[PDB]
Amino acid sequence: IETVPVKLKPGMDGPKVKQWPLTEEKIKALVEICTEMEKEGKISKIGPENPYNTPVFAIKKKDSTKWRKLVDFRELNKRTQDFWGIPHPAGLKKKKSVTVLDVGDAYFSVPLDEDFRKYTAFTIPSINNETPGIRYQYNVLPQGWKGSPAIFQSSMTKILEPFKKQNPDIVIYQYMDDLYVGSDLEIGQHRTKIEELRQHLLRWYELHPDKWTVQPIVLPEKDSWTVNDIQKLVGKLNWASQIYPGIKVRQLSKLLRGTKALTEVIPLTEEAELELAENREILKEPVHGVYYDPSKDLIAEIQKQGQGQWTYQIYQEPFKNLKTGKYARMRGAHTNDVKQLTEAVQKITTESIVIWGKTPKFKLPIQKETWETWWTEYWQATWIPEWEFVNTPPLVKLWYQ
Amino acid sequence: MVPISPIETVPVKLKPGMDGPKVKQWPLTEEKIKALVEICTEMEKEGKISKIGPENPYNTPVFAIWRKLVDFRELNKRTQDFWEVQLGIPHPAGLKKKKSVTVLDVGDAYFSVPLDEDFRKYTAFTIPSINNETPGIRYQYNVLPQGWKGSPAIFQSSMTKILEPFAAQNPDIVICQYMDDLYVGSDLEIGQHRTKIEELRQHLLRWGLTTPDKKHQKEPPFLWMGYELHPDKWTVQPIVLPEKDSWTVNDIQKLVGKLNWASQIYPGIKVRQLSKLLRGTKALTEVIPLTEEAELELAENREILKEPVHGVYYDPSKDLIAEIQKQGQGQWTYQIYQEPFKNLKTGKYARMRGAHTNDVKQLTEAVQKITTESIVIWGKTPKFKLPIQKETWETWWTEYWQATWIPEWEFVNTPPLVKLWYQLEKEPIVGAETFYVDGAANRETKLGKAGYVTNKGRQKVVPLTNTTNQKTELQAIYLALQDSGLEVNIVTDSQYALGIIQAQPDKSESELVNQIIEQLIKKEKVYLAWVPAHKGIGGNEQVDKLV
Ligand SMILES: COC(=O)Cc1cc(Oc2ccccc2OCCn2ccc(=O)[nH]c2=O)c(C)c2cc(C#N)ccc12
Repeated sequence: IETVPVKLKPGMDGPKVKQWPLTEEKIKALVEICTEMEKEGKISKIGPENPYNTPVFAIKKKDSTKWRKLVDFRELNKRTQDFWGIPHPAGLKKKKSVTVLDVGDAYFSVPLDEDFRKYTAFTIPSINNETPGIRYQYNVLPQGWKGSPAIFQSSMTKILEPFKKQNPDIVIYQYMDDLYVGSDLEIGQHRTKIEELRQHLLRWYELHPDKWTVQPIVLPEKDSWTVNDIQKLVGKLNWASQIYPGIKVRQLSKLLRGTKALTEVIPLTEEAELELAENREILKEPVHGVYYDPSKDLIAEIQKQGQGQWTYQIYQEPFKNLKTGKYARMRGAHTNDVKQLTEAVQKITTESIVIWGKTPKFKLPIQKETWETWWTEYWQATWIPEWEFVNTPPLVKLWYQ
Repeated sequence: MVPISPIETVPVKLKPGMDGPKVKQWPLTEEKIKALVEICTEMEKEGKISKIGPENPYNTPVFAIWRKLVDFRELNKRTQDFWEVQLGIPHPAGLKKKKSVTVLDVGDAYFSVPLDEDFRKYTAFTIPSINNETPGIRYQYNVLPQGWKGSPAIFQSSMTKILEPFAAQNPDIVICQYMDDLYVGSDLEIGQHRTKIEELRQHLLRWGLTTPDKKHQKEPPFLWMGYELHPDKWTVQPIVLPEKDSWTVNDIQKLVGKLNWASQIYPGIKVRQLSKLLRGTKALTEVIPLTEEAELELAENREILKEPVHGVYYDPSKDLIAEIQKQGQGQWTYQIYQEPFKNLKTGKYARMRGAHTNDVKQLTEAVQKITTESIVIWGKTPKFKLPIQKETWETWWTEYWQATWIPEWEFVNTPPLVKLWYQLEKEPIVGAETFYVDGAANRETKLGKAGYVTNKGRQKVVPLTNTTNQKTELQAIYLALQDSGLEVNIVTDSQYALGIIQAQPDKSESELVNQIIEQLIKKEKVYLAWVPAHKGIGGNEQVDKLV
């Protein structure tokens, strides 16, 4: 009910990001939504004296046919002054189950600083640039802006105070427009508790991190090895020697002495079996000197394995994986690689939000034009991470398979 | 007097930290001074400008060419940034046919919209005195000056705010704004249409805006931004390829301008060679002799541009189709239509700058471009007709290491077809010879060796001059492909070669890679295995090629 002064970083102007083209149905949905919001004072039309712009598009979240308005506040977020912080709940990832709630509506009841509103300007585009685009700016806290959870933090604390005092065993976290609630109850008791918290928030996504673990490097167990089998084993071991110090491959390479056919079976000498066993024992241990640095960026690499299978690694230093995983879920994307990749990016970003409380920078195995043409068609989250595009096929694809 | 409704002013500031312009007035002839005094006198009598005292410290130079020409370049440098709404003109192919279309040009466009009073002091300009024996006559603008940075944007936004209720209460007509002209279109009867045009002229007159009292001097066909707009069709303004004894750089850039512009409706326009002659020239007067490829391409262009071709307007009730054809050398051409032989528009796509490529990637990129253009123009993705079998695309995207996707499409058998030229095996081949390859080179003398040793005792080492490590690894694989049967396993330690071949190109810059591709196409089964170098892997003989 009282506006808090908000400014930008020193020496940085407002965001001036080009609005990309939208389909007719998305434009109509944004016109209807923005008309309804304008009738409610959440946004207001602006004149040509506002040179700033932030992209806007429309999505349809899970289990809903109603269109939702999504604003790509990435530039405004990186240009907005740093708000200060709450230490990340290191026990949120430890809890057995976590449920994600959309608390974006609660942001619209708090007015936005008057002098900052011109920086939230967005444009509903028109087909074929026939008529001018409909320009709006926000009067309240917008969804997607990083200052909205920072300003609403006090109000959220006051609303969640009785529930947190009532259940000290329930962990509550907040990131952007999302509220992550972790506990160890039963799925039914968890759903009833979530309905309790949602009506508690009213009068004012099953996720199980315990069923997630870090993945080790595994080697084949064979009774008969071919030349090709041993060659691949030596390649994977030489790759793993960049991560684990004690990996030794000379006794296995000793078997490849001589030009033999790739399909020829080779028996393992005793020294080779001993070497392979030592390498297994070394791989069973965790990585030496792997820590998290909050001042550094998180990097996520994704490899396409085929048959709807995808592998990923979150790290900060090369060969120092903080997390590794294998997303193979099939949900109406069997014939679309881009939809699979987008759901993978969303899931990995959610895991990163749970573990560290921030999103990683992705390295996507896709061409820039394809991804930038189709990724908004399958996006269902309220945040957007940063990404880059790898155009050279990495050799380490099958070593994560 | 009927009360004219006021137009809300747009608050305007200068850039942060900057001040208004202060430029010295130029000395003018007595004739020019008299002319400017008369013009400014009439304008003051109309209310566009006003006399100001000596307190105003800002000044902008003025000229007479009589007509007054105020040079606002300094104030434009010092004026804030505006939201320019004119970025990318509407494409004629996106318009929808209307039974009646009327044009209304607004007289005194900028000189009818008021300027922010707190900003008028920055528009000050002085008229010099005769012999400069008196202080010059000082004026400031009360309306949007023609040539000022914020005149088009403020004019457009004010006109939009005025036209909003009329467009709301008249959904059966469409209105379009462009500079000082409005285009209204409707499917009503000509009487009802002219009636609603009269209502629009009245509604604009309620704000003090004058429309053509005469019949509008613009009638079909309309010549607009290089386009011809007709009642039932559209095209480009006539494209004439001239006959030249010798072609210079400016003639070739004119030719590629006319061809690039004409390619959006004339199908099959190619510009690869004519624009290839401009590679790294940077000299406007340099005469470049035309290659025979460019002359034959120009002959095909003259054959396509022989007789006029037109495009139709958009019908939202019919499906939107886009058909693609390969033209060779990285050139692609596409037609977008809704009925056969009646194109909405056409275009082309040239491959990006790359060292390796294949046809499936280029076709994908072209599909993405066409998709973006269609969403811009029509607001929807068209259904595609592509020269590629369904099974080819399925093998490609299922085996490609990258994620890739094409929207809804169907196969059209219009050669040349896009195909996969080779597929590498997933597992080693039983009964096929195993070639262990390697290559090495000396960094100083540029001398190297490339060769292989096989499980059957076959060997080869070839010496090479003026080579590198990468060249000798590729050359080693090439030798293994040369001297092996229809099925072959190949073992290499070159991460470079594996990085090239796993990208699956069918055409490359390096003639060595192209030869490798030509060898792969002839094979039945090829399995390419990689091992680490210098790890004592027998068979992989690094010392055999370092002698
Ligand atoms: C922003 O406006 C545009 O760019 C589109 C635009 C639309 C326009 O006309 C229209 C106005 C409103 C709705 C549809 C319109 O064109 C439909 C297709 N068409 C076109 C011409 C014709 O006879 N008969 C037709 O059925 C006109 C007459 C324009 C005239 C000029 C000129 N000089 C420039 C642009 C124009």
